[PDB]
Amino acid sequence: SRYEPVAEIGVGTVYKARDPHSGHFVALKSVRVPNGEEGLPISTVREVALLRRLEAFEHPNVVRLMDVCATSRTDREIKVTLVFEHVDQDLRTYLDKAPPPGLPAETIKDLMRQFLRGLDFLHANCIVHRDLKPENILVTSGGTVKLADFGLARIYSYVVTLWYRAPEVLLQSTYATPVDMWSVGCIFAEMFRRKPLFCGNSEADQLGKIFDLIGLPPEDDWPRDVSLPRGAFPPRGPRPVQSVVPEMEESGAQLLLEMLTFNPHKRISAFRALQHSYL
Amino acid sequence: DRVLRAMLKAEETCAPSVSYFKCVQKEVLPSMRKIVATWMLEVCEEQKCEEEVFPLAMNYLDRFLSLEPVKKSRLQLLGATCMFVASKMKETIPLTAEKLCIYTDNSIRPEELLQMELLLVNKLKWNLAAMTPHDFIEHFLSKMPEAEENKQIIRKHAQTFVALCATDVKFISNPPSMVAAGSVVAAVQGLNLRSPNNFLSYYRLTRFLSRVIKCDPDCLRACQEQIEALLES
Ligand SMILES: CC(C)n1c(C(C)(C)O)nc2c(F)cc(-c3nc(N[C@@H]4CCOC[C@H]4O)ncc3Cl)cc21
Repeated sequence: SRYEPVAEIGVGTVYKARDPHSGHFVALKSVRVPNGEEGLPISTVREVALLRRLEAFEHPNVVRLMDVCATSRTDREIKVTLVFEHVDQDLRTYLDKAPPPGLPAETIKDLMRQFLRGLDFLHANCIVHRDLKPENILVTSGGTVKLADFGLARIYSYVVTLWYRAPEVLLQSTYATPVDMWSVGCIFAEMFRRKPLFCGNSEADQLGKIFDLIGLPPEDDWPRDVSLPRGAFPPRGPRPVQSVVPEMEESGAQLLLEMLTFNPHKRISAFRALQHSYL
Repeated sequence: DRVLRAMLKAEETCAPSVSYFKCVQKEVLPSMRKIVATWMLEVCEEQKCEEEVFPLAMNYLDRFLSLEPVKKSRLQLLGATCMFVASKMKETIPLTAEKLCIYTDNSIRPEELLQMELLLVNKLKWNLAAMTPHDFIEHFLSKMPEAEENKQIIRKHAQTFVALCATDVKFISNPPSMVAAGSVVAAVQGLNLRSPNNFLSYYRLTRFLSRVIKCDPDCLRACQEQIEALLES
């Protein structure tokens, strides 16, 4: 279709448009990829096509990519436009709008179940979001949670908050599937306190902020390759989750700690977190 | 399985039009598609391509022909472009544009193939991870009661049948699940004729595979007969 723009969703730059035949609103995201001797980059062709493949499953917790077009082409660049069904609000807006005391515990558990159902589906289809945040966790008018802005890492590669980054990516040790689970723990805690759990301006300041709650990991727990040494951080002890996260039942804090585990090999998966007694 | 019901849904969205030669194409005829299809199979066999590249490339060609009129002089360019996108989707080392132009005796140049790539990928709305009969043959084989030794021979013959079917216009009308079931039935029937005490999946395999696809056994039987008549030529 030739979607006519209506407004600007926000910021790279996403616009809102009305589908000329259906009349439904859509979100347009434009990415720039290099135009090589072999034409479209192989990663761009494979990655976007695989995203299109996910639509057959019709998962309720993921955003739907309904149209893709290579609108522009120059000798050095190809512009690809991605058309997604529009979602009225993002988690951050949803959390901010709610009046005091806060979101009900049942509401939090239902949002967490939907978030984890969507995250497991991506995990099952060999996709790791790698940038899970409240802004990219969209919420529909009905309260359905749909994950967005994932699987485009190769094209997006060829400034941002470190609040949800897993300790391995901050330490530059091992990128992995469990990094999203660490972000889920950050989002989970943020639902109770209505504020980001860890706010760090630097990659080392973020780690220091993490160790203030989770404590300082032992030498055995430390990864084989580390950008920053353990001796660079002061000896901090583990702080109870309840002190920094309010109105959370002990089983919820136990689940939170299973997500906020330093070692990604010991960290709870999305499927295991769905089976937790709290959920 | 729930993945099988998503595969059957996905192939309905990647479906070519059975009337594109009459309704869309003004110069391209089936004989031309057969020649370009035969050429694509020869390039895949010579280049030692992944077996799925050729049916995927044909799937892209039928879908593009269903949406865009193409001059008969540009049909080879379209076949080479379909193989190029299919190679990127299914291979660790994709065929280069110049390796495909070599097989046209350098009548087409890489630049032309890269321009076609944008046209093809856009007309298909980047639905490139399309289901191929090979995806269905694997699902049918796990369900079938055969020893791993027999499944490898069934896999070989069925894939040869899928390649033969792709050259003909019957690849356009029958969805990949149908081409796969017809090819598995044609393969097991042939193997059972050669060894009556082996390949015992033959027995009412048309009805069996029609329950998996939820299709009419008569249509699968007609498909199987079409595939076997093609083998004779
Ligand atoms: C905004 C950001 C998360 N975003 C990025 C980047 C690369 C910038 O991260 N790409 C994005 C993209 F492709 C789509 C969306 C998107 N947005 C909406 N609705 C918007 C969401 C925000 O609240 C206001 C609503 O109107 N609906 C559906 C989708 Cl799919 C957001 C994207």
